[PDB]
Amino acid sequence: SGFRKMAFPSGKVEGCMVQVTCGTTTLNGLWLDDVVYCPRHVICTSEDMLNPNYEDLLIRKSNHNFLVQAGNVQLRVIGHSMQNCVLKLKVDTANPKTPKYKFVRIQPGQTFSVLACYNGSPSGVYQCAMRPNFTIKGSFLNGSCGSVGFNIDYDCVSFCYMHHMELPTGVHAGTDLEGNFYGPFVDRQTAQAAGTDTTITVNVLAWLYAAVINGDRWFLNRFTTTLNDFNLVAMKYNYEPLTQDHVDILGPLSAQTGIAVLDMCASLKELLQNGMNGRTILGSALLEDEFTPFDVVRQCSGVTFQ
Amino acid sequence: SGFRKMAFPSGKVEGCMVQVTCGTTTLNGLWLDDVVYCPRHVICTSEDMLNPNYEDLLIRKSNHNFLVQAGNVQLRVIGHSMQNCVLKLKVDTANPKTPKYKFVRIQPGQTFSVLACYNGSPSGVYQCAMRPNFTIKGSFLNGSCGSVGFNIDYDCVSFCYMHHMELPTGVHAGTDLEGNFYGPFVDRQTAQAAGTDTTITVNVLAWLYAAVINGDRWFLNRFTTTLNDFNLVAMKYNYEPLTQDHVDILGPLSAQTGIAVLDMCASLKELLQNGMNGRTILGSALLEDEFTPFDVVRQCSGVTFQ
Ligand SMILES: *C(=N)[C@@H](NC(=O)[C@@H]1[C@@H]2[C@H](CN1C(=O)[C@@H](NC(=O)C(F)(F)F)C(C)(C)C)C2(C)C)c1cncc2cccc(F)c12
Ligand SMILES: *C(=N)[C@@H](NC(=O)[C@@H]1[C@@H]2[C@H](CN1C(=O)[C@@H](NC(=O)C(F)(F)F)C(C)(C)C)C2(C)C)c1cncc2cccc(F)c12
Repeated sequence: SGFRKMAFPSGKVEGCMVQVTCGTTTLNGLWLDDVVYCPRHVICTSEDMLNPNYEDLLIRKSNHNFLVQAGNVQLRVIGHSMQNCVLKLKVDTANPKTPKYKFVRIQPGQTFSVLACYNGSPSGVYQCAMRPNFTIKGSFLNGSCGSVGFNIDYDCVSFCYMHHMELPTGVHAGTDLEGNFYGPFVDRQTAQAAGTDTTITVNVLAWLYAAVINGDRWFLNRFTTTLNDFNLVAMKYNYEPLTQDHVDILGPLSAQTGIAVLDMCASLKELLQNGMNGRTILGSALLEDEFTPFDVVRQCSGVTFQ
Repeated sequence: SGFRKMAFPSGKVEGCMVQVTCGTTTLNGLWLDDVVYCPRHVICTSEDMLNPNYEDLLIRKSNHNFLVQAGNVQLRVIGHSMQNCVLKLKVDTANPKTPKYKFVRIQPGQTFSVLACYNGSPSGVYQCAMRPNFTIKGSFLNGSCGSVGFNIDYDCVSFCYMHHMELPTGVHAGTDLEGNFYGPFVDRQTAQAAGTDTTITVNVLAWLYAAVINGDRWFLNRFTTTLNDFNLVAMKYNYEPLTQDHVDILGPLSAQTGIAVLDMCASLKELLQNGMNGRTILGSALLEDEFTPFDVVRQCSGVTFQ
């Protein structure tokens, strides 16, 4: 038992991180087979970064303008192209550590692991959720651009995020690995800002089930509620609506604990209306919404990855 | 910016995990050079686990009683011995993925990364602290014994923990890699229980500095206090004493933020006496004590590891 913010083992991704330099800018790239993926804003100067025409900027670049460092070994760049907001740098060596992989795009409310990197060197791993407003609450400093987010399905790495920028509130924005931004953000210096967020209701319910599995039961009650009446309370507290599909997804956790989904909804309603009155749930005095039902089953049942 | 519970990249440790089977028991081992380390209780039967004499139990074992699985490859065991509460299984192949490593023992209040494993296969990575009562609040299921905790110093893995058991409150106990238990726990089924814990004061102060660095300032005040008068309040709230050495260790964070250590102590006193009044700090409604000053500097300044 116990319940932790748990990331996937990062080894398979560590073997893919490289350093990409163009001009005076250094950031991280992802080396898979003979291609290195990195944010296209690597080619921008400080004054380019204001209002850039990336097609113009890239046509003025040459293969030799891109220095790629794979540990302490040069990679020779033999081609370059732009795909949406990422650059694809063709190199003359296929990464011998290429894992099996997929490029997937995730949904708000889904989670993933982030391998924070600097100068092509991994520094730490942590778990994030894609917020409903398409930002992530990451931990990123200067030089972290090009770090990637991913999930692992058994032996296959599903890359879902590459880091591009920090918004003024300290949250983070980036793209999928096809270079398409999550949310209404652009790789150019505007006054862009996150905009309103909501709490991920189905995840809060999953985490309440995790708590019951780990012996926290004080918030339970004999009460129940209807889905419609629950959603009336959810909207009032900036929670997003609970669908019948969410209820179905919570089925296994409901069966394991013997607590019907709509009963756990009744418990959530009371927590929203009354607060916690000095008590905690799984070491938190807040309702936690960055664990999916899958994350809870993974950790309160025990699947590995090879 | 941002602040996350961040673990070290796990790749170097993933390459060392193997599966160890003896009789009907399967657990994890750590393969370094030509030795595999695992909990000695692997050799116990269910009824052995009650009150065992490990010297007797081990003399009745043979090399061939130990099956070691390195992925999908047999390792032949060519010797076995006991060192305190761990077994050392000599094998006929040195692990080609052995990183540079050290066996270190950590202090209560220090942090480390845990690579949770099952059947020799890594499943997730997360960050823990050694509690003052020598337990860790981990996330571990059946089969997780032999999973290890570690820190990374630059390119060198300092192994500090191997998992042995879950206590009745759901917290976890284990040994250093010399097989010496952290705390007053034994690898045999008694009624042993965690016993009283305290909050790690210097870590709470470090995390308050992290919050200031990330723009949370509402808890600051013009107030100050003396170390002696602070420690009077700390003891009343089950916080452990703050020493002059802790104050010195917080020096860099104090200089970076311009907030004197004893001023931040005054802020902590008020938070302990008044609570937070509906507000949060770095996404928490509790005072967090599992980040060390080093963890804060690492994440709010940005060191990598190669
Ligand atoms: C990546 N290493 C770095 N981010 C960028 O280089 C990124 C690119 C231009 C500036 N920028 C960026 O994040 C801006 N933010 C904005 O322009 C925004 F508010 F989002 F609109 C700041 C430098 C002011 C943070 C692009 C294309 C926008 C990066 C990544 N992660 C965290 C960082 C923290 C601090 C400084 C950085 F440069 C950071
Ligand atoms: C490791 N895979 C497993 N733990 C053990 O096998 C461990 C060894 C005997 C029983 N045991 C153990 O953790 C007991 N706990 C106790 O005896 C205690 F309360 F600590 F005194 C329980 C099986 C009742 C949990 C030894 C030498 C004590 C293990 C590891 N981590 C989590 C687990 C959760 C559930 C079941 C396990 F077997 C767990």
